[PDB]
Amino acid sequence: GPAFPGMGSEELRLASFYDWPLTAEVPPELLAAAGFFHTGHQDKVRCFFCYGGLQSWKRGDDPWTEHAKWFPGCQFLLRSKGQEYINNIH
Ligand SMILES: [Zn+2]
Repeated sequence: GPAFPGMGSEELRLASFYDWPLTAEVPPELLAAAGFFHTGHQDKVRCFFCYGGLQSWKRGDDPWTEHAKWFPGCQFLLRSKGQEYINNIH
């Protein structure tokens, strides 16, 4: 199951970005959709399912792409985006 089942709701994940410092650069909507919630006040996020943590976001980074790049074994990623998507990023 998920590492953090309490953050399984996309809407709850989205709410966590109320204090996101990079709104124009990396949209909260895309982050939440990609399984990520905001951890702290800076630019750190974690996936609710695999608990993979990402920081140092650059402008235009794509949350799904980053999810697949760094945590290709995540089952939420697989279920959401499929194996072909993951393979093509790798
Ligand atoms: Zn994940």
